[PDB]
Amino acid sequence: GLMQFTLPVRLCKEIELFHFDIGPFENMWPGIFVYMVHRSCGTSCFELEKLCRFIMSVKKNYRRVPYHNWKHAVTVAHCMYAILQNNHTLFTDLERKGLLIACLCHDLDHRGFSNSYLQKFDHPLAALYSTSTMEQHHFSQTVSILQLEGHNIFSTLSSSEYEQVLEIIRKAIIATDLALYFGNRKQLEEMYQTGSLNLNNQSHRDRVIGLMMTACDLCSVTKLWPVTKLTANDIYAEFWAEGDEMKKLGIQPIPMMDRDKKDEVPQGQLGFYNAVAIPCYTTLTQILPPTEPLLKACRDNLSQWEKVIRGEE
Ligand SMILES: O=C(Nc1ccn2nc(-c3ccccc3)nc2c1)c1cc(Cl)nc(NC2CC2)c1
Ligand SMILES: [Mg+2]
Ligand SMILES: [Zn+2]
Repeated sequence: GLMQFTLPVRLCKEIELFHFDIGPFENMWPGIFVYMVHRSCGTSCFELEKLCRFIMSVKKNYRRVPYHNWKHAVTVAHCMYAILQNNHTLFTDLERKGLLIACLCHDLDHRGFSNSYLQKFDHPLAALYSTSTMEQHHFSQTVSILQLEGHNIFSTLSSSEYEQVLEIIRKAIIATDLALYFGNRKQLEEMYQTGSLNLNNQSHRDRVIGLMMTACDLCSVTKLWPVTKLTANDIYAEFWAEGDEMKKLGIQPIPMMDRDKKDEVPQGQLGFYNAVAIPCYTTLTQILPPTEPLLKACRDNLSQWEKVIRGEE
């Protein structure tokens, strides 16, 4: 009860910033997550013993893939932590509990392959879940781990509070399906601009949490340039492996996933910043002004990719 997690001074200060990098010491990531839960939620939100057992079972159920791994889980949870800490009064007690857990769990048991690849491969998960294939799997893995003995971090919640938090987690994880992001953001844009956005409307909160989930999930593009640049290598290592597997099925992959088209990566990153990233952090900044640093960092990185094209690096 009186046992606080504390970080070294540089981490204690920089963990509060949006652009924080959790570092290469894997053994410190559990403690970093617990630190964030304790400051974001409270030392009373979760039984430390159950939380620690939950975190380590979640770690175990992330795979050794180049990008969609345990480091991505904690990175996305830290971005959520930064959003929640900069928007103290906007979120309920259940939302703060659910969302850090949702982020830690959002890519559970990811194989490094897109929903498209599972569908073209005819993977069993594609017959079980026709849309948002991997995201419904991630939620399924989350419920499975929550039901392991001594793993129920929500056991002190009432029957209906428990159902509400698992519903927050489900919607939050489904929302990380980038196919659903485009329509979610357009609706939020219209709602904010016609002035109809209402944070007491549950369907409206859902949409806003969805966009936060997209923002945290994409947060590699909101880091300092050396982090963003080196993370891109991991992202494309997965894409190119999927491109290879598409070629094994007798299907020319999209250029994004073709390792023969590495030269077109800088222009491909521009498209992504302009079509996905900037629009995402812009609408997020309109709804939640204190998330402006994410939009600023994203714009800085767009400018760095422009410099790559111009041969200035
Ligand atoms: O970089 C990312 N996305 C993109 C999107 C479109 N294109 N198009 C190209 C391209 C087009 C022509 C020639 C060469 C390359 N490259 C990309 C990269 C990215 C970043 C983060 Cl942070 N997350 C995710 N997440 C999803 C994986 C689930 C994805
Ligand atoms: Mg995912
Ligand atoms: Zn993710």
